Amino acid sequence: MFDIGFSELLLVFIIGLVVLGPQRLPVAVKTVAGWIRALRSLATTVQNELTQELKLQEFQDSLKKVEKASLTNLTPELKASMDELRQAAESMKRSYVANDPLEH
Repeated sequence: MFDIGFSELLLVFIIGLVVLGPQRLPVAVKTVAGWIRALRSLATTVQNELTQELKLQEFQDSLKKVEKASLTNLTPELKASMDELRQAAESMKRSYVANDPLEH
């Protein structure tokens, strides 16, 4: 937090080889970038493609299903929406299913 400029980079970049041994130095970047790029590419490939051409619904249902099962009681917003939908649906159903088809 003073300046550094690169000192830190060098040191660390050095201690990493002197500690982790140069025997398997590229093994770290290789492994990480291995599953990192594979997954990243796979996600974007299945999220920036059919996810908009055909798979534009599945993802929506998945995120919605989890959001509901995760917000069912983990947020005031939902409670408000459900409360309004319940009272509105119930009230209307009471004045409709019990105040319409019964008269005339």
